[PDB]
Amino acid sequence: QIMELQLFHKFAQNNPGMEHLGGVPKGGTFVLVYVDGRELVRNLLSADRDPTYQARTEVIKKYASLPPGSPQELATSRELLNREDIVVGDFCLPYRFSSKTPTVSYVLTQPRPI
Amino acid sequence: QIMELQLFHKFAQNNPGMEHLGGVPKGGTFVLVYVDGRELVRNLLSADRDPTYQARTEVIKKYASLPPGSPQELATSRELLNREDIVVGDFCLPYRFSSKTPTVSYVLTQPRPI
Repeated sequence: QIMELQLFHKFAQNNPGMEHLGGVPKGGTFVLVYVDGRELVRNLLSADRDPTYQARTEVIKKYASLPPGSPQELATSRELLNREDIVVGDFCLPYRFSSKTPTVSYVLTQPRPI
Repeated sequence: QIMELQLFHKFAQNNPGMEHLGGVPKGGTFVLVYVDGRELVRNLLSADRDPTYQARTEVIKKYASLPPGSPQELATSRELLNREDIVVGDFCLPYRFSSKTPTVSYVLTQPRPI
């Protein structure tokens, strides 16, 4: 059960109601969604190697400043040669998980026709 | 003797005259020069990993085309994960540093009386 429930995007079939609002409510859960493959990642990252695409940060930084961060995080984030996976999206869901008090399923049968 | 004579760049002490022209004269000798190590290679290849460096290929391809190559060769060259040595320099010499064959020196038989 664990191999399939908590790993596939066919996890919504057990927990329907996922939506994209760009964040998380106070007390909800935040779901990241990714893919795999080296050739696929190399194809998806193609736009971030263009000189005309990269020039954008210098156009922005004339007027507005960006949040700072530790140098090691920024150093790790710039090595694009050996990468196996990439984040594609995120979804919102408005409730936390119990995580205790084990579950016992209760089964009912449907009535017989006449 | 060849453990020392034919390995170190102090091979010039027996064959002086090495020079860098970026090529080889017709009938000369082409000498490659390399350096060993894991840490050296990881440090030296640091520029070929950054995308601002990698953009040069795409931008220059607007106007001129590069020589052809088979896809697997370029796929293998791109890995750079486990490499122990790297070529650093090149030199020329004006003669053959021959090997791999004996000589023949065709001659004729002598006039013995009959």
